[PDB]
Amino acid sequence: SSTHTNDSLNSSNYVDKLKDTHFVFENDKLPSEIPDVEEVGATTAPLLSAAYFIGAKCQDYNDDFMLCQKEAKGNGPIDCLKEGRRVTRCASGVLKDLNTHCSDEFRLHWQCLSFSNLEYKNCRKAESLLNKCVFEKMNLVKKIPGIPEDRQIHLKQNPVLKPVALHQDSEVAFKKAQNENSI
Amino acid sequence: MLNNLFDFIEYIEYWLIIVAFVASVLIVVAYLTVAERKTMGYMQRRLGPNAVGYYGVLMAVADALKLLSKEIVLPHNGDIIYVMSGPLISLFSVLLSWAVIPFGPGLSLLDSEYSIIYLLASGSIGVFGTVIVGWMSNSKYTVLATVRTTAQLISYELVLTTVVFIIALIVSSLNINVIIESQYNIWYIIPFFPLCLIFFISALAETARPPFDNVEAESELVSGHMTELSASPFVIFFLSEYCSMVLMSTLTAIFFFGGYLPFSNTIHHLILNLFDQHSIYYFIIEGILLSGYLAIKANFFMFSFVWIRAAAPRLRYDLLILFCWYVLLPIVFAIVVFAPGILYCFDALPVII
Amino acid sequence: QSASTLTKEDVLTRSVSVLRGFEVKTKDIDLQTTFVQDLGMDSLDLNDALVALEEEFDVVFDDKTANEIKTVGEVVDFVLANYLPTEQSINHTIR
Amino acid sequence: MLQDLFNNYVILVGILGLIFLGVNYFIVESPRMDENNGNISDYIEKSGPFECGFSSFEQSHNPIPIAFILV
Amino acid sequence: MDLILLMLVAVGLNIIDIYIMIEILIMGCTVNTIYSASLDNDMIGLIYSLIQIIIAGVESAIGLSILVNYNRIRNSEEIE
Amino acid sequence: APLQQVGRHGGPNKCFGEFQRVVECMTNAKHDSYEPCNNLKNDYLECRKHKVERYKAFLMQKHAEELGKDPEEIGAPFVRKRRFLTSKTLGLVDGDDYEIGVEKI
Amino acid sequence: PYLVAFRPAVLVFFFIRQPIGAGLLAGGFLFWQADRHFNFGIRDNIHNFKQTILGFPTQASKWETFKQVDAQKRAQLV
Amino acid sequence: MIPFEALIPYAIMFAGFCLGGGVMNSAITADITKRARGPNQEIKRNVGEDEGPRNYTKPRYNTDQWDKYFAVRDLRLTGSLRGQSDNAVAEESFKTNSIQPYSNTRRPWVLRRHIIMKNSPTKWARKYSSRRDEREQEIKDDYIRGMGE
Amino acid sequence: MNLEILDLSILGFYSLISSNSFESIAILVATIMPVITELWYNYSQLFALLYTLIYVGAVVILFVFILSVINEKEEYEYEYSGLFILILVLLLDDLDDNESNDNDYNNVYITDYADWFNNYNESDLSVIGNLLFTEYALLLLIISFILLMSIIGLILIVKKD
Ligand SMILES: CCCCCCCCCCCCCCCCCC(=O)OC[C@H](COP(=O)(O)OCCN)OC(=O)CCCCCCCCCCCCCCCCC
Ligand SMILES: CCCCCCCCCCCCCCCCCC(=O)OC[C@H](COP(=O)(O)OCCN)OC(=O)CCCCCCCCCCCCCCCCC
Repeated sequence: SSTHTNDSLNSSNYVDKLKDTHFVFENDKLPSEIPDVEEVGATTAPLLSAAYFIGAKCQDYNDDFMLCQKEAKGNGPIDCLKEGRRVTRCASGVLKDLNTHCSDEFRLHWQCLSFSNLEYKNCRKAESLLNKCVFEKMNLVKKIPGIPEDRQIHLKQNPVLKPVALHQDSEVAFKKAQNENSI
Repeated sequence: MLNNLFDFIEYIEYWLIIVAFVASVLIVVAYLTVAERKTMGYMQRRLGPNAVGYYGVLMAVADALKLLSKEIVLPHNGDIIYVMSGPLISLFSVLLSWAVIPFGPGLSLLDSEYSIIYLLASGSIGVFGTVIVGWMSNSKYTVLATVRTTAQLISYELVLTTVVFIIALIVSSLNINVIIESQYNIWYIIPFFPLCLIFFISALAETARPPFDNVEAESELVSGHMTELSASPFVIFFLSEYCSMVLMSTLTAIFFFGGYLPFSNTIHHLILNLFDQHSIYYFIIEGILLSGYLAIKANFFMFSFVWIRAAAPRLRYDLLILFCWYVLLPIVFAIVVFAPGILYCFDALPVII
Repeated sequence: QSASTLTKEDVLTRSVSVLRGFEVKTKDIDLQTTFVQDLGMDSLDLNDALVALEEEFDVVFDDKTANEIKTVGEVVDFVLANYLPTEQSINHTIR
Repeated sequence: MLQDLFNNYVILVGILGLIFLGVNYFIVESPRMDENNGNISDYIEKSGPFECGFSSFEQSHNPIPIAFILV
Repeated sequence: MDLILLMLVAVGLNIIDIYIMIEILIMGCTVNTIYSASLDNDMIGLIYSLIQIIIAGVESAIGLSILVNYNRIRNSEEIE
Repeated sequence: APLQQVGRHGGPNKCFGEFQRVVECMTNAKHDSYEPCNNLKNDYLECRKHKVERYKAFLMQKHAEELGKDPEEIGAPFVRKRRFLTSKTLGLVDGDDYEIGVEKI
Repeated sequence: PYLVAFRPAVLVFFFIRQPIGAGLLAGGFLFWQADRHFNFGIRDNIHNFKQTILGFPTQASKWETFKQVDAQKRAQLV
Repeated sequence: MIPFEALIPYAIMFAGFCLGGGVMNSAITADITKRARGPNQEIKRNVGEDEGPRNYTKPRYNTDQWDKYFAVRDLRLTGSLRGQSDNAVAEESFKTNSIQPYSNTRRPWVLRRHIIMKNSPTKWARKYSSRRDEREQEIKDDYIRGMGE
Repeated sequence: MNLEILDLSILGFYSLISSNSFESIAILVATIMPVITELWYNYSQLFALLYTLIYVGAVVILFVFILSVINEKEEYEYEYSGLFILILVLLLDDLDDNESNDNDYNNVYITDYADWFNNYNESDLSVIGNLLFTEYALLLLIISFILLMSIIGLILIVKKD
């Protein structure tokens, strides 16, 4: 979906010229009565790599924030500031743990995603190493709700759709774990 | 210098990419004319051009340069609008259609979820360029070609559009690059062999190529709409017609033969394993392989465009009208119902991922 | 729309003007003026006048009428009875 | 989806078409360098329509019946 | 300049020129509908816009057929 | 009840909530007249066109002109060219003023 | 996006065929671009004149309503 | 008997596709990777001694609205629309560098300047009749008059 | 520099001077092209392509009808006009281009705030098809009913027998 909107960046500068778009900045911070929070610094690739680990670790805070939105009756952005900060800190903690326990496996995964159009199906080898490392060091398991445990696509042995071009770093790391970990 | 040059190149880098892209298409189109004459020659047991450049490699250059050094015939110098409006519209229509042709994953100038619509819409504009030449013209042979040109459009346009929609319906996407990636496990030639034949027939009709060469039948309408054209207007129309031949040959490779996908997955991995992915040399080779896969499939149908010309006589345009409406349209409309019935029956309705 | 707008006086007036562009004997031309006697027209001179009169009124004398016409009044009667406006294109009428 | 690259290509395509006409207009030798038969606007024997050798009736704006009009 | 009915001069003096004028006028309404729907982020208006394009195409076909037969009647002797 | 004001992704758009509250007020039996629902109708029309808010912006701009206030001193900074959303404007620590790449994402 | 590619060709062919007719249109086009780019306000004055003569609410009419309200509200407070 | 002279033009056409594919696959990938290194030209061009092997980012295709939001968010974090960063905490500059596009909502130029398309009973009323604008100005006037109470 | 203004001015100039029917169908093409391009940017790329797909096919059928009707009428009919008066007419029409008289709506810019609640993102065409085939399926079926009437209608009007 590449529909032009007034809420984000459009397709080309000709659209900006026709719309006379002004990219407006604000130099004012949040008022002091709202406690400050540390924003998440992960880009698109690390966030997609850690999406299921944030959900597993921060499920109760994700639900509580979203339940606050529904029960606010239209006043979600203002009322649920407190619940929003809980999610931001919890999500940051997951990324901090990934940089202290599984940095090599974590970086291997989202760099594969940047190499393969950010598609999960093209980085199974790197994801499997990452999933094993996170479970053994954080007790967090990727789970896809609504389907039986053995019918998860990320655990499929012989997928119909496979990446066209292999990721060399993923291939080398996968072989280093096949022979060593599984003697 | 140095610092002011190492960022000037970055400032103009993407213009070099487009210029290289334009040259890549022009080279194929330029040597398609040479390839067609060489291919027909051996099938007709002649040789084809071999005396213009070493083994005939400069034949395309000589034909273009000689025509670019020819007088432009028009009633008045100010009448440059009349004989140039037609060819320019036809040339712009086919060149803009190449923007959505991906030589690799994401390697297309225009990426959009409506690339299929843009492809068909841009091609339909090229028909308007042909009919412009017959602008209350005093040439009787130019007029007769315009009537035939409109008749051919009514034949293939419905058939060609619906066949492309079936492939889009099977993938539930109007993005060309998504259609290419959806053929990783199966090439659509196997499930839709009748559609590939129908698509190729419509491609021949669209480009006014034999056996559907009624617009430019030398034995019927001397030269058709180009009988009054010379020098640059003839070149632009000649360039546009052959640019459509390459484009339709490339489209056939995309819709039914997986586009740029490798013939063998094992061979693709072995070749790329010889190169380091931390160096740019891997991505230079990767682009050569992926486009090489597209080139081999596209060259086969460009060969087939020449092959059918050297093996089949021309069919009358009134017979073509009955051929598409009585035969092709019922078949394609039958398939557009058959395909969803199969997919729904086995719980395999397509989604975009 | 497609109907004659001629009158006997206007047709006679224009018939006289056409015939005065030739080398006729007399410039006094009326309905009873004969081509052969009063105007002194021979075979070819008479046919030149008839074709010239055809050009003015956009009518075509038939063979029998042209080979038997004697007076100017017969020419006037033929023009009134047979003249029709030329059919226009579809755009001229309904637009 | 960014389309700035696409816009540059469309601009080049439009300019490219004018180059073919501009090159042909600036490459051909002048008429005086050729047989010097004058401008094409005066050479009526050349700018006239082609009818395989013999001139015929001029029917540029005559109606053309079409047998596939219903199709 | 619109209140003096300036558009009546921009329309040509042929029957088919009246047809072209109607297509342009209907196309203006569809463009306006797309303009409103896109701002509102309303797909209902885009459904309306698509319907207006399809319906206007049907109108052109019917009008052309009447004009085709009307031109046929005048050139209908076909004695040759 | 037919769906109106559907977003580009199949769900409600920005102004569906205003429209939904108008329908609920008009079809509620407890009301005797449509006067209580008048304020809800204005909000829905304000959601689409923002005519009152644009009018408020017109007054503030006009009021600042008579006071001599410079627009750049009380306004909001903006950039007109997307390629010039440089890292220096974004406030990055090592931010440079070189143009950003917007040709192909 | 087709007009982007077509525009150079039609403009060049316009001047080649009707140089004087194209010059007047191009000159008129550029004059009203200069008026808007240099903030000369020629088109704004015509728009203000049209709204005033046709009974429309004008920029000055809207501002006068605010002044009347501001004067009234200030008097009420004081 | 395979005629190799007939296959020479096909080999050149084969090289024609490879020229486009080789340049596009490599130059576009290199440009994205170069701009993801940092916000300044001294990092994009100069390669540090302690930096590891270069990891390339391939071009992105088949995007949606979420990817447009991500691209702007990545710009405010790295100075590139596809910048790379796995930091747990963002910089202080990320708090106040948000970009909000403000634009006009006027009708297309063809709708208000075409010699034929702009003429309709409702468009004339909008353009020449003050009945709509006079009534709507009441709502704007009611806003200021309802402040003092 | 809004170049759409210049293109429409050129198109408007030829509308007042168009004489034959071929120049009129050329006006139609010179009208759809600015519409498509202005739709391709700004508002809606989807309907810019839809306009090209449908109207270009109608143009060719329109053009082929002209070849069967032209009857020499406008090849010799004279027109008078005058260069000065034509420019004056276009200049006055150029003076007023404000289709609406809500100055606040035309001069004050607005923004929208995007949200992440729509994790399922698809093109507008899919949403149109979702509603057209489910919510407004009656409209789709009636449109097919109208298309059926046109097919029968064309045959009875045109066919001699
Ligand atoms: C920068 C220049 C811009 C120029 C824009 C207009 C271009 C020239 C067109 C001539 C102007 C006529 C149209 C004017 C707008 C339509 C009339 C109208 O709505 O009233 C406006 C005008 C003043 O209105 P006012 O009372 O001051 O304020 C509104 C308060 N509620 O009330 C008026 O008195 C206006 C004059 C209307 C009365 C004379 C016209 C009617 C009588 C002659 C009719 C001739 C045509 C008849 C056609 C009948 C067809 C059914
Ligand atoms: C696209 C690039 C290649 C085409 C470039 C040709 C440029 C010519 C002008 C293009 C149209 C611009 C808008 C004008 C509307 C059509 C008016 C017209 O009939 O064509 C203009 C042409 C000029 O010759 P002229 O003698 O001055 O006019 C006849 C005077 N009795 O008089 C003619 O009848 C000649 C017609 C030749 C065939 C033109 C067919 C229409 C071309 C439309 C394609 C471009 C789309 C419009 C782009 C500009 C939009 C304003």
